[PDB]
Amino acid sequence: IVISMPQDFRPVSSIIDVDILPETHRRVRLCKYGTEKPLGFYIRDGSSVRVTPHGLEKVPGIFISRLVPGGLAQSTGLLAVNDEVLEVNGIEVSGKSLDQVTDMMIANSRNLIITVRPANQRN
Amino acid sequence: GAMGIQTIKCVVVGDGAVGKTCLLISYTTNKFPSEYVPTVFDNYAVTVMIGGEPYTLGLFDTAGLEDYDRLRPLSYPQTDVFLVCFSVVSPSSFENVKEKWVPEITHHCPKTPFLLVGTQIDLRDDPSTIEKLAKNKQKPITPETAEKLARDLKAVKYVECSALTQKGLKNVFDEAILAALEPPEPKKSRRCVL
Ligand SMILES: Nc1nc2c(ncn2[C@@H]2O[C@H](COP(=O)(O)OP(=O)(O)NP(=O)(O)O)[C@@H](O)[C@H]2O)c(=O)[nH]1
Ligand SMILES: [Mg+2]
Repeated sequence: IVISMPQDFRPVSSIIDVDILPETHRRVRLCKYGTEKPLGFYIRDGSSVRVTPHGLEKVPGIFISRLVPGGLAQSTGLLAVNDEVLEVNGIEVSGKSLDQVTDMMIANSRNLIITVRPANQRN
Repeated sequence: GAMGIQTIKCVVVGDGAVGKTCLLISYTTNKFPSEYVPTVFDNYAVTVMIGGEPYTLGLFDTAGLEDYDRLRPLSYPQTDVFLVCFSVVSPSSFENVKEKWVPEITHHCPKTPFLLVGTQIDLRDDPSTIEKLAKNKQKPITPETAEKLARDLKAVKYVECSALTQKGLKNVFDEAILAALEPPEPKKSRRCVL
């Protein structure tokens, strides 16, 4: 059985800024193979309960709703359903609508920096 | 290229600074990273021709530093083969193979095959290196004892290399690729289910 040297080297994903971020957050980098394929995950609307300058309120939140099987996001293992999306390439999603956050991801899809608050799986 | 007839997921673990990242970068790009930057999580892909056909090799680099223990299991799901690393001139790294690394991957992925990989073998004959070890009555690890550990810990086999000189470098991955393909049973049964 003949095995060649490696070819077409490509960095796909990583976790960055781990030391300067809250432990409950994860900043992920995704670099898709080519312009034409999808990042591989959908996002939905939702509400997040937070302690605001005025108290505990339920504010609009963005969450991952599913992963395409065999897709990019899924292959990395860095994104799961129920993870809340907080930021996309330096732009926070708080004052943003679902469609805007969707547009932002498509705009930055060739080099995506997405910061999420992972969901915890029951042990 | 754009396609592969099979995807082999290879995850690399081992003490901080044993040479995991250089091993990977040296193999895939023929470049030897300059200075040491601890890894948190890095994923790359290359295409390797096996039998004249394209195969996708998904390479997953992990954090040797225990500060990041919490994040490590993220690399484990769907792994086909594991490379457990230790520097042949680092007795402590070798010890951690039996005390942390093999227990950890075997705990998470009980049926996934793993290779024991000795790294930085070009340092076996390095003065500074040999002096410091001896300065505390230590010697490098020999292929003999290394192979014995592989055996005891149930590793597919032991292989050693140097990312710097690339000696034995390609063979570590070829063997990895083989460990992921050879077993007489379905590959799905060997793939980590997490
Ligand atoms: N002489 C020699 N030195 C090496 C070799 N491989 C790695 N090193 C040395 O080890 C340092 C750390 O290498 P690195 O690949 O980043 O290893 P690590 O296992 O990934 N560290 P971490 O777990 O923190 O990410 C390098 O700066 C280099 O000096 C080798 O094959 N020969
Ligand atoms: Mg590293």
